[PDB]
Amino acid sequence: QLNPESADLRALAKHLYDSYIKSFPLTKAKARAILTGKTTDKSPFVIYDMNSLMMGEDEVAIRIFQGCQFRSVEAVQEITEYAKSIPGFVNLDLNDQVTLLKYGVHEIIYTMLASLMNKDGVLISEGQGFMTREFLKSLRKPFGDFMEPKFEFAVKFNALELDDSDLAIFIAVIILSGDRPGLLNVKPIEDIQDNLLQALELQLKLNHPESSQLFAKLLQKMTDLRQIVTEHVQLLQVIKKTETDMSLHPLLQEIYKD
Ligand SMILES: O=C(O)Cc1cc(I)c(Oc2cc(I)c(O)c(I)c2)c(I)c1
Repeated sequence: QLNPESADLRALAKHLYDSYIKSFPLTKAKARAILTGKTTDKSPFVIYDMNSLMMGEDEVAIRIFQGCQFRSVEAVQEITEYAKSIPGFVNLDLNDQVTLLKYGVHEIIYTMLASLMNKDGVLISEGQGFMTREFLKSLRKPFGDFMEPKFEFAVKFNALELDDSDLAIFIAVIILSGDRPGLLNVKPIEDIQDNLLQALELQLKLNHPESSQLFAKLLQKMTDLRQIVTEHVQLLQVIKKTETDMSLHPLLQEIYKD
């Protein structure tokens, strides 16, 4: 029924979507256009081997990773902006906020990375490039296996055929996780998330007539994520210990260590 309570939920869906569009330049809608040749906007350069990598650019493995950590950080900005737009979020203790975002960003990042991914590879540099999945593998060990798990996550996640409107609400649901280590006011965070979770369930029901237990099937991805993120850190521990010669951006090093 279209009661006042649902109306308010739909308002919450719309606010969140509008904020997401303002904070997130490359939306999934834009990405998929590019990826399907539907766009008439400039086609991206395709890094599929060493040659095309060098021509696109106008050690390798290390360069790519150091470029990704620069995006890894611009992303964390984007995210932070959006998180602040979530109703209730700023009216939380500033030390709960920093916590939710410390433990949350990476989940969001890999959620949204999936928007830029197909079977073949990933869009990069805000739509201007595309790096092939097989190429990111062919990177020398241990750098050959840091994305593979994200591509594995992405192909399953993308099967759900979530749109930007869905992902808006879902990303909020994650950020307001009521079980991050070192949370003072847990009751408020859970109270907002309850509200978001109602919003998301209703959004999904409306937007996905074909597919039941999607809401279910989505929340299960929250788990796949936390796993991916763990395994990513464990690799970063190995890399940091293998290649104690390169430099790891200090802001990531604050997040990763806890
Ligand atoms: O966690 C990790 O494995 C590291 C990582 C993080 C991001 I974020 C990536 O995705 C992008 C998206 C855009 I847009 C870019 O411009 C670039 I460079 C990388 C990739 I690949 C790898």
